[PDB]
Amino acid sequence: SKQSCITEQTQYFFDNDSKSFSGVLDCGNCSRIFHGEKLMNTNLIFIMVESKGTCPCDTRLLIQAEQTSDGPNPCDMVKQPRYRKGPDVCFDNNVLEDYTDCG
Amino acid sequence: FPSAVTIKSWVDKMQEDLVTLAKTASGVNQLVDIYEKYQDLYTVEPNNARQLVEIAARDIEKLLSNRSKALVRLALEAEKVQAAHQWREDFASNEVVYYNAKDDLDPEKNDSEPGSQRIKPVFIEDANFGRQISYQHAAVHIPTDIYEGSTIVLNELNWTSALDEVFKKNREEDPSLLWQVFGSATGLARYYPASPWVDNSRTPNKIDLYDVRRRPWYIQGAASPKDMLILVDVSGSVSGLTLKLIRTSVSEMLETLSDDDFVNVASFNSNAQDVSCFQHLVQANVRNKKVLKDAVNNITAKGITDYKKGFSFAFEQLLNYNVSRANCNKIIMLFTDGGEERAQEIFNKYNKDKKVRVFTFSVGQHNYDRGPIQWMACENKGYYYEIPSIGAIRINTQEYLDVLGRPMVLAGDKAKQVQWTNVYLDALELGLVITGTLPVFNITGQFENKTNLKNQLILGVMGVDVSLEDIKRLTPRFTLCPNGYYFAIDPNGYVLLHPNLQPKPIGVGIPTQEPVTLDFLDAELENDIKVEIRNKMIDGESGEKTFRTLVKSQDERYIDKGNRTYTWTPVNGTDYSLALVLPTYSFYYIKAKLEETITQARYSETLKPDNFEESGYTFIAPRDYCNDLKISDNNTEFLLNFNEFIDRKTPNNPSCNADLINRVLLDAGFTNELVQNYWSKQKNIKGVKARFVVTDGGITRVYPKEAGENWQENPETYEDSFYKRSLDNDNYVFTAPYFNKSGPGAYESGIMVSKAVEIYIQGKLLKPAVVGIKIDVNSWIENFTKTSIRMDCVILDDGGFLLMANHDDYTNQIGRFFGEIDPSLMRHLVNISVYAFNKSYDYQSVCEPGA
Ligand SMILES: *[C@@H]1O[C@H](CO)[C@@H](O[C@@H]2O[C@H](CO)[C@@H](O)[C@H](O[C@@H]3O[C@H](CO)[C@@H](O)[C@H](O)[C@@H]3O)[C@H]2NC(C)=O)[C@H](O)[C@H]1NC(C)=O
Ligand SMILES: *[C@@H]1O[C@H](CO)[C@@H](O[C@@H]2O[C@H](CO)[C@@H](O[C@@H]3O[C@H](CO)[C@@H](O)[C@H](O)[C@@H]3O)[C@H](O)[C@H]2NC(C)=O)[C@H](O)[C@H]1NC(C)=O
Ligand SMILES: *[C@@H]1O[C@H](CO)[C@@H](O[C@@H]2O[C@H](CO)[C@@H](O[C@@H]3O[C@H](CO)[C@@H](O)[C@H](O)[C@@H]3O)[C@H](O)[C@H]2NC(C)=O)[C@H](O)[C@H]1NC(C)=O
Ligand SMILES: *[C@@H]1O[C@H](CO)[C@@H](O)[C@H](O)[C@H]1NC(C)=O
Ligand SMILES: *[C@@H]1O[C@H](CO)[C@@H](O)[C@H](O)[C@H]1NC(C)=O
Ligand SMILES: *[C@@H]1O[C@H](CO)[C@@H](O)[C@H](O)[C@H]1NC(C)=O
Ligand SMILES: *[C@@H]1O[C@H](CO)[C@@H](O)[C@H](O)[C@H]1NC(C)=O
Ligand SMILES: *[C@@H]1O[C@H](CO)[C@@H](O)[C@H](O)[C@H]1NC(C)=O
Ligand SMILES: *[C@@H]1O[C@H](CO)[C@@H](O)[C@H](O)[C@H]1NC(C)=O
Ligand SMILES: *[C@@H]1O[C@H](CO)[C@@H](O)[C@H](O)[C@H]1NC(C)=O
Ligand SMILES: *[C@@H]1O[C@H](CO)[C@@H](O)[C@H](O)[C@H]1NC(C)=O
Ligand SMILES: [Ca+2]
Repeated sequence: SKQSCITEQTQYFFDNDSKSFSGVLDCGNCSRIFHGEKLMNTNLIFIMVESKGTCPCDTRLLIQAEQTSDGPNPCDMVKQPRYRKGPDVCFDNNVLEDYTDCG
Repeated sequence: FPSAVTIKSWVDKMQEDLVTLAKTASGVNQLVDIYEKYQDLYTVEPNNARQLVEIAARDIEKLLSNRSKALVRLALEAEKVQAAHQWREDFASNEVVYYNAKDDLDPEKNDSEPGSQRIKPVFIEDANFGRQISYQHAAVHIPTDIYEGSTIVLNELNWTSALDEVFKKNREEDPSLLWQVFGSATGLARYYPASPWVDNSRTPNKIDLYDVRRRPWYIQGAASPKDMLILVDVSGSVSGLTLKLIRTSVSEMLETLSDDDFVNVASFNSNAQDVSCFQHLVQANVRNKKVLKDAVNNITAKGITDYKKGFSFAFEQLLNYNVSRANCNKIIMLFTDGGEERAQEIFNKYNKDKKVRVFTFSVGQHNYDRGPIQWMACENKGYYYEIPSIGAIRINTQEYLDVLGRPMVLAGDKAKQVQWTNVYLDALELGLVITGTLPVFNITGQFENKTNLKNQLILGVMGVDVSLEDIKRLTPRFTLCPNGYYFAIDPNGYVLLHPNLQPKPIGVGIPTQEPVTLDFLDAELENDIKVEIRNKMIDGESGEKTFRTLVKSQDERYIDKGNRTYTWTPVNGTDYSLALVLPTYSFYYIKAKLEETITQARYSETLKPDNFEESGYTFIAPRDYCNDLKISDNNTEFLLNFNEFIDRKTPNNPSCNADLINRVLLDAGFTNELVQNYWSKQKNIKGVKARFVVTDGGITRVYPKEAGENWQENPETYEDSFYKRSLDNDNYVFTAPYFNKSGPGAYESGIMVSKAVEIYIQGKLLKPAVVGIKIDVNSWIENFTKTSIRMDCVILDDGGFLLMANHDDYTNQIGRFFGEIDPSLMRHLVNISVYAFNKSYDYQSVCEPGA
């Protein structure tokens, strides 16, 4: 029915510790004015943008969801692979071995 | 555009409104008052992380050494019994009586075989295994491709009943033992708790391809780690059927490779080249094996053959020490059909002292000369296999494993050491298990030294399952904060034990019997400090490191800037390494001291599901309160059974633990004393819709009992995303509702707002509970619409989720990601760096089957 699958996922968070962020959005051939105020003593932000019904800049979307994807390129993570310690002891090349049994 | 100060004062007014509403409705400082008032009913105990880590590490070591001693006993008896066995060919009179796991439960006498009389067992139900178990004898599994009446099989069925006795005596000494099994080198598996074969007794569409000699634990115990280099021979003559068989053989040969074995696939026709993007021996993990399989399936047959140009490539790749390797058992697998070139010169030059073996396979139904192909194996320590059709694909790889285990046998008792397997799913269903393996040698001619015909092979491999639920009881997490946990690690970095390890096969790519090997860095969010900690742990040394992390939330929608302390120690006498993650506010906890025998009662009567108006609507975390209690998903049943088992608890002194029961009863008492003395006295507020509190003890009362019908949060408080989230941020957190989730929704549920209690007991900071308010959306949109509307003044949180807008249409899609509506806004915002982000993969997530 359903199969296991590498699914790249994204999360967002307030990068800066500042509380006020203002500017003008550089939409396609238009201008969008905004002001972001982070409410104190909470995890909420107040985005005071003043532009609606203007030209559409919705070329793509930011889909924050478990989207099906291939994994990391495995041809790249074999050049500098993660640290890894193999088994300490192994048994090969014993001289008493009987080689007369090829088949 | 209003001036900055104007809307800044707007924000100040709305934020003070929200803070006042939350801290007045939930009851933060009043619950703090209760907790500091009752310092006499509990004592704050420390979580000395070093002590906890060493304690759990030595407990895990003791468990693994218990199973190691069981393996030693089983292998001792197996070798001793087989050494004292006399061959036969006449089993008509001397029956071999045994239970064949693939049998019919109906009392049908005609289900038996000429040489052997079958047992009809009596199966009882055991919840330890979850299936039908009979501890009187051991079942036998015989592959469908192997006849159960031949002489080899009947002799193996004879000398393996002392194994029945030792299985029983092993389980008597350690009642907690799971499957213990002798995986015979003739194809048999003889596992002790006799249960029917897992799903393939006699069932249509369902063919039993199980073969014990192909299992990961057998392949692990049967030999040492390899360095394979599969030389496929894609020349002209192998096209047609021979090529199809060659690619199937290569896939089924890669299937016999562990994470300790290193492999590459090359292909030669008048010039040699790799088949994939790799150019050196790469580790044979799941993803690399999948890449090699996908490259082999794309291979085409064309051109003349040059054996020297292919063997030069093979040896030159096996001499590449700049890469990480398993510096052991160097091998070359030649998947040709036949030819007239021995190439004695290339073997003489490259493989002179015979460090590298050569296994030659004559794949295909053809008539070319197999003289050089049989010679290459002889001169170079190898073996020669023939794969004329699909159906001979699956045995010859098992056979090269049979060959590789000679030098392991010739090193008599140095080689008999217990090895533990990666975390795989058990054949007979019990979920994630590791298994210890011990090879069993052939001891027929010893101290009366004889010819030693086949005394270089092994008899099989012993194996005993250890379940990952057996390990999670040696590492108890209910004295820690929910953000703290234990986790272990292989020397390959794969997590043996981790809270982000779920029963389920690991994904390897986009869809069109493998181990669940989840690396450590792929189970959490990878830092550069965490890479250092991983490399420190793998080296098997102790340490400690406190630092600031990025802790993805349990619901995989937010990220917090956490503050953790990784203490770790090696598990002695084992390759593992245990670590305990612990927040800074988690160094102390509450030990409920309720020993009056009547105080526990005076707190317990308050939990009954009839008083759900003086107190709120409660849920009980389904923990191991004690063995008589059996946890269920119907939470009201658990609450009931919990109440009855509270009713008569005094006689259960040596039965079930005072810690969890006292802690939960005390938390119920503190929660009730707040629902009575601060919420029942008020009984209603306009802005709110549901006032609730959650606690680490498991008590999660919600007041109205009607909005609690819209409460879908996990009863186990140690598994709620909002609770662990609220522990981190020392402020109020708005949990945006899940967009387009059929159920309690948003309007008839609300939006969660929560804060963590911050009590001090003798100067020790604690966070025992998080009071949460499900703010009603209508009152809040009313209080918000006293602002500018039409252009849009929106409210966003961590993760950029849409709490509401002034638009009165965005609020219809309340709880959506803001990027799904007006992406340009927060794409820009990310570029201002108000919003960072992290992309991480979840290799262990279910996925729709694409085309
Ligand atoms: C939107 O509606 C009203 C205001 O429009 C908010 O309720 C009021 O919030 C203010 C905050 O500054 C309080 O003063 C108002 O009364 C207070 O109530 C607390 C309760 O303990 C008292 O201790 C104070 O002394 C004061 O009397 C309060 N009004 C009421 C009737 O409670 C409302 O919370 C807001 N909606 C949301 C969702 O936040
Ligand atoms: C462990 O090794 C011993 C010997 O090292 C194996 O026992 C030997 O097995 C062979 C082949 O099964 C026997 O040879 C056969 O003998 C019968 C009767 O003599 C004959 O009819 C056959 O044609 C064949 O020659 C041999 O007798 C037997 N015993 C000895 C002392 O060699 C034993 O099978 C090995 N363990 C396992 C599990 O196979
Ligand atoms: C996951 O998100 C975190 C957010 O903390 C990312 O870490 C941050 O990444 C940026 C970009 O690389 C770093 O900026 C650079 O930092 C260095 C040194 O601080 C500075 O000299 C440069 O000029 C630049 O500003 C930032 O430092 C870093 N933060 C931390 C705490 O390390 C991270 O990159 C994201 N991705 C992954 C895979 O973790
Ligand atoms: C492991 O053994 C060493 C020495 O034998 C000891 O110092 C260390 O404390 C042990 N670790 C644990 C967790 O017991
Ligand atoms: C190890 O085996 C002994 C049997 O002598 C048993 O009493 C003990 O509980 C076992 N230890 C563990 C951790 O299971
Ligand atoms: C092998 O079979 C004989 C004949 O039934 C029996 O006496 C003997 O006990 C068997 N060997 C073992 C190890 O049980
Ligand atoms: C792999 O498959 C693609 C698709 O048919 C093909 O173009 C390519 O040549 C193949 N690779 C090799 C090495 O032939
Ligand atoms: C490996 O490293 C050595 C020394 O850095 C270098 O001479 C050689 O070309 C490298 N590659 C191989 C395949 O040996
Ligand atoms: C832990 O948190 C405190 C305050 O939140 C911070 O000052 C400290 O640096 C953090 N710990 C570490 C190791 O950074
Ligand atoms: C669970 O079972 C109990 C009793 O069997 C019942 O009262 C309750 O409604 C059930 N709940 C669900 C969600 O099935
Ligand atoms: C911001 O936008 C510019 C222009 O599109 C782009 O070049 C840049 O990479 C973005 N990010 C940063 C951090 O400058
Ligand atoms: Ca050819």
